[PDB]
Order: sequence, then C-alpha cells, then structure tokens
Amino acid sequence: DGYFKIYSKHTPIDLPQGFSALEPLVDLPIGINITRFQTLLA
Amino acid sequence: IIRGWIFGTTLDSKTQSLLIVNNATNVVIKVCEFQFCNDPFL
Amino acid sequence: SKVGGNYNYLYRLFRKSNLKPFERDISTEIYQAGSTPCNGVEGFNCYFP
Ligand SMILES: *[C@@H]1O[C@H](CO)[C@@H](O)[C@H](O)[C@H]1NC(C)=O
Repeated sequence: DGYFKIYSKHTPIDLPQGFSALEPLVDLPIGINITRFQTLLA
Repeated sequence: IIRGWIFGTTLDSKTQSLLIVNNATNVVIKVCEFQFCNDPFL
Repeated sequence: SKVGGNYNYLYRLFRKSNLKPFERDISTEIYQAGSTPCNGVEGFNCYFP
C-alpha cells in the first residue's frame, strides 16, 4: 500500500543456529513500484 | 562492507527508484529518478 | 480559473494497467495503442499520455 516496512536486529556471535526475532525499524511512504533490487558494496 | 541497496523496476532514468545508503558519515534515503551504473560501488 | 483558459493542471489519460493503492506514476513515455512500434514519434497509433 505504498509503504516500505523494515524489520532489523543485530546479534553478536554458514548461517548460524538459534532464534532471534526482528523488531520494527521504519515504514517509509515512498509510493513506487518495485520488482528488482541490488546491493551496494564498498 | 555492505553499505545499502537500490530498489526499483528499471534502474534507468525512465522511472523512480529508491536509494538507501550509509556512507562513512550519513545514511541517505532518496526516492528519485536515477540513472544507475552497471556496477555501482563506493 | 482564468480568462481564456488555465492550463497548469494535468491528468493521465492512457496507461497499460491499473494502479495500486497509494501508488504514484510520473512517467512521460509515449503510449502504444495499435501494436505498431513507435519510438518517440506520434500519430495514428500513439499518444502523449
Ligand atoms: C510494476 O512494474 C511491473 C514491471 O515493471 C509491471 O508489470 C507492473 O504493471 C507495475 N505495476 C503496476 C501496478 O502496473
């Protein structure tokens, strides 16, 4: 509905075991159409 | 090493795209009509 | 309103598919309406949206 919701979490120590639940971060009202994405690396 | 992402449908200047990035000093969120590189990096 | 006509307000007349709720579309690409290719040019098949 034109929103971009993000949930995130950080945890100090190949995907590891355990159970950690992410908490809401932000919900941006961008109102655009998305079908692809790419990652930026330094 | 991971700095952010870019979202959209076509990553040219014909449509809007969302840019989330965290450079060395600031995190910048912008939803504009970007023309993107084949291999963008920092 | 102005005398002689005010032309600062626009709307979209042609689109390929329906919008989604709270979605904005600010594109300006020529619309194909006859299955015949038209790359920028206009007339008899294609219109400014
Ligand atoms: C979003 O983009 C895709 C591909 O670019 C397109 O097929 C779809 O129709 C777009 N969204 C809407 C609501 O039309």
